[PDB]
Amino acid sequence: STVPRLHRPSLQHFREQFLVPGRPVILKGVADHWPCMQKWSLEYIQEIAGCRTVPVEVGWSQTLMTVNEFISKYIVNEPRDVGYLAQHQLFDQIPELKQDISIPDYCSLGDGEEEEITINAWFGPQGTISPLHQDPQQNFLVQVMGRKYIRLYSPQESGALYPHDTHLLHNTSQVDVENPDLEKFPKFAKAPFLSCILSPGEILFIPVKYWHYVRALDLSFSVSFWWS
Ligand SMILES: O=C(O)CNC(=O)C(=O)O
Ligand SMILES: [Co+2]
Repeated sequence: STVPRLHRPSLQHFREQFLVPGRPVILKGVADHWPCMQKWSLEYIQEIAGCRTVPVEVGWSQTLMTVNEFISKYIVNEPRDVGYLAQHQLFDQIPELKQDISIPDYCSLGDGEEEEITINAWFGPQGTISPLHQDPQQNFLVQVMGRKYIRLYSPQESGALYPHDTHLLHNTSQVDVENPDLEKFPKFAKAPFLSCILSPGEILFIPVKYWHYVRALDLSFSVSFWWS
C-alpha cells in the first residue's frame, strides 16, 4: 500500500505516530525549498565537484573515477552499463555542496549527536537498483533530482525475505524484489509491503532496520541522513 504523505507534521506527531512505532512516512513541505532543489543540475555538479574522486558501483564491480568521468561515462548519452555513485559522503568531501542541504529538524528527536549523522549522496542514471536490505539507523532519504520507486518491508517480515547467511551480508535479502524466484523463495510472495514513488522535494522516513529496495526511474540524486 502507499506510504502516507504528511505536510510539515509537528515534531511530537512525527515522534508518536512514526518514529516510536517505526512506521514509514513521506514528509512534504520540509526539504522542498532547500537550495539543492533549484541549484543542482549536471552542470552545477560538474562545476563544483567535477574534479573530485568518487567511488562508483558498476553493474558487478567497484571502481574510482572523477565526478566528471562518472557523468561522461555513466550519465550522458548512451552509457555501456549502469553505474552508480552510491553511498558516498560527498558533503564531507565537498563542504561547499553541504551548504545546499541541512539536517532535518526531526533528527533532534533522536538520542544521537548531530555531528555523528552520516550524510550520503546517491547519484546515478535511470535504472540504478539498490537490492533489498536494512540499515542499522533511522534514515531520512531526501529526493533532489528525478524519481525513485521504493518498496518497504517491515522488520517483522524478515522470515519471508531470505537474508544472506553470512554476518557480512545478513542485512541483505537474497531476493530480487521485482522478479523474485518464487520456486526458491516461496515465502516472499505473501509478505506485505509499502511502496511509493519518491519525487523531488520529498523526504522518505525509513525507520531503523526497515527493509528497503530502491530503483531510480529517471536521472536521480538523493541525499540520505542516517541518524539515531
Ligand atoms: O537510494 C538508493 O538507491 C538506496 N538508498 C539507501 O539504501 C539508503 O538511503 O539507505
Ligand atoms: Co539503505
